Amino acid sequence: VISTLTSLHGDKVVYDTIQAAKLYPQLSELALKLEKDQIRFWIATRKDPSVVFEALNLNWAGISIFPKPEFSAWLKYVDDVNARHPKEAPLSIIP
Amino acid sequence: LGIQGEVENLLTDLNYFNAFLKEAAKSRRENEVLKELVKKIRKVVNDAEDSIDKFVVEAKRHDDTHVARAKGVADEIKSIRERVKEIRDNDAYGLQAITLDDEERKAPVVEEDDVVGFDDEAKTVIDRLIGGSDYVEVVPVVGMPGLGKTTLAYKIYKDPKVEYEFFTRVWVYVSQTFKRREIFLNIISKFTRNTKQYDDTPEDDLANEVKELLGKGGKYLIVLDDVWTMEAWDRIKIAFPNNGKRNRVLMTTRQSNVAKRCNDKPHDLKFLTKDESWELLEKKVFHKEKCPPELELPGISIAEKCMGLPLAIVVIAGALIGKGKTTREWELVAASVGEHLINRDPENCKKLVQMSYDRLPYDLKACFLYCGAFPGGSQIPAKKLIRLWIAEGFIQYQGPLALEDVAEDHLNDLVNRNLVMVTQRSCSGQIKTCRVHDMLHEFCRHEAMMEENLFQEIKQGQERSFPGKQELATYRRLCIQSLIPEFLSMKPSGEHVRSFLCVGSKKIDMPPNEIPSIPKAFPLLRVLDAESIKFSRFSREFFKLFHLRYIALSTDKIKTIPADFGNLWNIQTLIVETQQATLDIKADIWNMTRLRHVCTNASATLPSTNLVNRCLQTLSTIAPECCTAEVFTRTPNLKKLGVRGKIDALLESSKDGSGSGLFSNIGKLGCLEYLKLVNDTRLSSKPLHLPPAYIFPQKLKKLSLVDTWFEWKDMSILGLLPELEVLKLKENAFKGQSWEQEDGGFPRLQVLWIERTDLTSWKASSGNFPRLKHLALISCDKLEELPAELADVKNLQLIELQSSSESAARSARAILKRNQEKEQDGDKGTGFKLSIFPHDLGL
Ligand SMILES: Nc1ncnc2c1ncn2[C@@H]1O[C@H](COP(=O)(O)OP(=O)(O)OP(=O)(O)O)[C@@H](O)[C@H]1O
Repeated sequence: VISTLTSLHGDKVVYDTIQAAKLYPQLSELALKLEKDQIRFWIATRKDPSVVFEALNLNWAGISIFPKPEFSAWLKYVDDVNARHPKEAPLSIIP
Repeated sequence: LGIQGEVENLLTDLNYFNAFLKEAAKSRRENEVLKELVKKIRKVVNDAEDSIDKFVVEAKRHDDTHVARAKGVADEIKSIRERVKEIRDNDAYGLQAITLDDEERKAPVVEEDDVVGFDDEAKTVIDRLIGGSDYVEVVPVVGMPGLGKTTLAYKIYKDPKVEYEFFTRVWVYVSQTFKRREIFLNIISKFTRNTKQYDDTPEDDLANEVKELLGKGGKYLIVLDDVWTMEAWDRIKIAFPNNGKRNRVLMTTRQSNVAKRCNDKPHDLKFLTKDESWELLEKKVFHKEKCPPELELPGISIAEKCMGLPLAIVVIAGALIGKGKTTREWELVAASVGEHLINRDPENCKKLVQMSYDRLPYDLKACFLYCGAFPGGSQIPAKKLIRLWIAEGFIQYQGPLALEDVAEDHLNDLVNRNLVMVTQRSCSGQIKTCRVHDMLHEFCRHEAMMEENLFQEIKQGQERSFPGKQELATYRRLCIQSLIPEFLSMKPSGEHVRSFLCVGSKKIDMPPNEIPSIPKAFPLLRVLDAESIKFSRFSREFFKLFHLRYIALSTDKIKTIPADFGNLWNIQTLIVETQQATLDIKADIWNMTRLRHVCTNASATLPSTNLVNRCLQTLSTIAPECCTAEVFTRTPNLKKLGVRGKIDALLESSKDGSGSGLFSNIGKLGCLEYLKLVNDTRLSSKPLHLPPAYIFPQKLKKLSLVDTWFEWKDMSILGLLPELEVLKLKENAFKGQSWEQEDGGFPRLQVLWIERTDLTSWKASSGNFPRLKHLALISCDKLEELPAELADVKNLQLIELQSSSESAARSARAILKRNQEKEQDGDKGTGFKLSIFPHDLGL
């Protein structure tokens, strides 16, 4: 709730930390809810799709991008911000 | 400090570089510029890691010449940071090139004729294809690369028995990469030639069409050549009909995990014998003609060095043909058989091995190549190998599993992929010793020397000498089989050496003046595998290895480890194969958080200890007087003790009202799984007693008692252990003339080992060994006869006797006769064998 524990001076390292905490049974529920809260930050400020693309680490894949579930969530992200955009200017994954 | 910031920004850069290297290793890079770019980035990644390690250790030293050392560290971190920015500025296009990476179906070609030594193997698999259930059954042929799996599969595929039995025979070349659609189209093209009508049919509808074609063709056999994954098998098997017509699938593969998941008992292919290797090599080199007598002597040696692998024989045969028919030239090939396999013929041997190697996860590749550091043809202790991977840093795992459990899964993964061969498996099923085949061993050497630079062999060859300081400035790790004292004599300077692996099999008594050479030449020494080297004394340089993780040494004169050892906070494994009976660890090793093993060979008198050693797992030998309550408080996750010394103090109870001895502390460990006891008292005549089972460890699995002289009466208490599986008794571990067992006991016992027993008679009941598999009676000359209740064990597999008496031999024959009668009554045999010599006595 406090902005100190939400900005965290970065997003990619936080995302990797959340995934790392997910393998522990005592941290599975905490990491899962924190993962959703990271999407909350992604929607609140409407960061560029380049940052989220790097945060999901889709930058190393050839023909294998589409089968990757990270690509599906990357598509769901742009759809969500296209339902919460402050102005009607389109946001696209293509650039 | 600003230095702390500099290391932080450097760390983020290596986070990108390591991620770049991991994704760069996902496939082979053939472009020479990309190869050098990967080598440059890997070199700066390693060198930066060597410098951050200097920073973090020197920071630890500073917490407890410091200005000069800090200045040198900051100067270094400045240089690698400049070098990293140099790569990011000048090589910026290159880093994108590997990131932006993305054909012909090379079906293997095999001997249609002159298949040497596969007659018995073909009939074994063919008869296995005939039998089985009416449903779909898989018969996977599994083995190491180039073993002859496709050759045997094609031998069966064209065998007259198979061609008569199976009306439909299909060969499908599955591989690492394949199109699920093209396979069903290929199978359809066997029956109907009209391919235009299936241009838009969906894949699953094509599989439905394949189902109709195979089903009408009666009983069918399908050779799924080189299936690499279970996911591929599930994708393809949807088109194989289960008509109940005894149709089979013959699935050659390099994977044992895939083989086992398709059939519970996969068929492992054999190696050619020494006679068959020469017969094949002679056939390949000479076209239907015998070898000249002058070339027979070197040719046989070459075939022996191929280690029975048909791929190596075929490759070396091509070299021999080019090398003429001269004794001198055939002698040169024999002296360099391994070179002619990997280096001179990369298309045949190097490329085939690369298919399995490049498919490994990035962590497994460093583990597999590390097996090539040990001498070719040697056998590597599995326990030693596991601790080497973890101490070096190849096991990077952040789950709740212990590291050795993960590494054991990695080693079993290599064995499953048939990159490693197991020589000995314990009765519990774990791996004991493993070896790498000679072809894969040359691949491990070449890959980890020239491409990856994981380790370097040091030897005094004809064209090679001990490396100079120009070569040592590049070497990451060193492995050495012989001539160690002279290499340490010339005073090398291995600044970047992280490991010193004395893989020699012969004990070397190094002179005392070369002892400080190892720690002074390699200040960054993480792993010191000096098991073969004998050290008579220590030095202050030996305890300056603050980056040390692994330390193994053999001593005869070193009776006590000095307290200076406690400065090495990063050590995990301690090994001391001391020949002395006593050894005192003066170091306060309890504060080393990542301490995992203490494999002492004598009674270790550990010093007196809010902190928990969550990682410590093993203690090979400990003093009974050191079994304090505080010791076991710090080791809750531990999984093995060993207690050598005067066991009288362990069992003696004081008269002050306290009836609980030090064994009560042993039984309070909630995660113990192995216990070993050795007793030193021999002048006394007292036979000893065993404490009740309600103070025994709850989860104990394995036991080993030596020379304790327990009475035979009190092991009915040992039968109250619910999870006991392994029990070993050696050097007259029990005393008494008579052995009698009470009802029940040993609910899960699997193996019982006895050596030099004191008993003369043994009586048992049927309920004593419900799940016994192996019984060993070595040097039991006092045995009169065995009880007949041992024949009631349905799970029994093996009983072995050595140096038994004549009456004991008669009881062994009687038990064998009863076991044979029961097996002939309808219960299929489990593979019993018995050692009897001579066989004509007592028949
Ligand atoms: N029994 C044999 N007699 C003669 N040559 C053999 C024999 N077995 C295999 N070979 C030869 O060894 C080479 C490799 O054998 P094969 O093609 O059967 O490999 P494999 O075990 O299927 O391996 P991979 O996993 O790489 O496909 C071939 O050139 C083949 O001719």
